[PDB]
Amino acid sequence: SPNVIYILMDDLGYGDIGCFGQDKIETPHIDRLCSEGIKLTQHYSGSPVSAPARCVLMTGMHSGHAQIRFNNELAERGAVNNYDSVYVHKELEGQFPLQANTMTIGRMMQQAGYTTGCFGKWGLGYPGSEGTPNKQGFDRFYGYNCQRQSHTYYPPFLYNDEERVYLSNKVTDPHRSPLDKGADPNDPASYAKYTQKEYANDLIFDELMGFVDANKRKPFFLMWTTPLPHVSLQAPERWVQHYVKKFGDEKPYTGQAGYLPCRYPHATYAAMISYFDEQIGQLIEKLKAEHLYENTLIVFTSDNGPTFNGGSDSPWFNSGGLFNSAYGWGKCFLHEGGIRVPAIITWPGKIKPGTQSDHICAFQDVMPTLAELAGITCPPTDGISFLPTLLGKKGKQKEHTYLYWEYPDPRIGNKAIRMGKWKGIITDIRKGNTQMQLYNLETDIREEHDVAAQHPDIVKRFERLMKEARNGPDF
Ligand SMILES: CC(=O)N[C@@H]1[C@@H](O)[C@@H](O)[C@@H](CO)O[C@@H]1O
Ligand SMILES: [Ca+2]
Repeated sequence: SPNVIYILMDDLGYGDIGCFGQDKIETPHIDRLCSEGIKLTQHYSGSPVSAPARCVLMTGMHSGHAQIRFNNELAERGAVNNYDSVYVHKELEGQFPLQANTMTIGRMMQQAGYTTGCFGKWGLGYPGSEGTPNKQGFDRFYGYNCQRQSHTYYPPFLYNDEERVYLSNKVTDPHRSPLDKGADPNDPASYAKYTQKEYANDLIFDELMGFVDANKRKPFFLMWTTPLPHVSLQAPERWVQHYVKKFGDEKPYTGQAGYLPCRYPHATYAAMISYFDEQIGQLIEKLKAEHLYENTLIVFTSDNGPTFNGGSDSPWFNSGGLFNSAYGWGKCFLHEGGIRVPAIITWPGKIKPGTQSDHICAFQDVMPTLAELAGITCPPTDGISFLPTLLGKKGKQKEHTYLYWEYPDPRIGNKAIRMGKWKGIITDIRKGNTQMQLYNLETDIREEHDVAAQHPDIVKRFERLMKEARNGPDF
């Protein structure tokens, strides 16, 4: 049973990496990883936003059964949105917690004899809660507890396990840091103040690499939950200038769609992904140098589709790849662009290199996949192992009858079914819509031609399957 490294990026689109059709952003180390293993083309998140996606991944329950189904900031605690206040009061930090003793893939691997580590972002329980990573199957955590904290890459503190470590960075509000009055938005010097001393991603990486170095002679399960490339747009000047040379001059971002101003939004978004790409390259080098490469399975994927704010330009990068990526088509929505994420798995000598599988699978499936892989009986799950697909034993690959998603956000409210080529969506539920849109993904991959009235049989079946699939209060 091998080492497992699960690399989860944050708001990385289906088409944001070279091996899924990206033409502008250079991802050589990720493309190399794809060439050395299997490419999954119909792999789905638990959810089109961060916390619930991660909840489905950690717990092997789909969004219709999961504890966390939306980003819940527990605003009743007080000034949770005030960055001065969160710095003073950790009680105000972070998100709705996982319940005590929740079986997670961390906990499951721990009981199998793995040393478990999570490096990057949590988002699944506030500090002091029973939902903290160390109380949810991780021997080791470093990085952001809080999805709001990661809105800046120069935060005043991070977490080493249960403890804050204070950095040399000053406290900032990345939503209330506009340019100085009368500062030229075309002058790069106007953006100098957004760069401080300690880039969180440098520190997260050094801690991940130290964990690998420390457990290099033991079975380890390591989750690299990088906040990249989630806004704000901040990257080392090295990588920004590389893409300023390639793309040329561009319109600056002044903060109109939230998060920090950025002189070069295109160059910086590309810089963020290629910088992380370079870190994966350094990790592969270390695994090879320590003779771990053959005995380590690596997953690379994203928690949801690409975003529409913070100076992102998903359409310009075609971050959806096959899918539309404008507001309504990506992040926050149950369109394919929102819930379908690029996936690579390598395990040198076991997974045939440069192969592809269109097998319909999702984040719930990771729990049973890892259970089969590590040779321990699978806990209760909505998932189905896709290990047979990874090892090219397609004969013994069980199939989901259908997949269900719900995103009960306060404003819009979404449900979706996929059953074969058929994709049903109900959106605007909070406005009292119950009318389903129906797309044939074989003939309409971009979901541009609603044909619900031409298949009332399929709509009725999907309405029934939506009732059967879900737990808890309806919306
Ligand atoms: C669309 C957008 O900006 N989404 C983010 C989301 O990704 C997460 O960071 C959240 C805090 O939990 O804050 C925002 O809602
Ligand atoms: Ca995300």
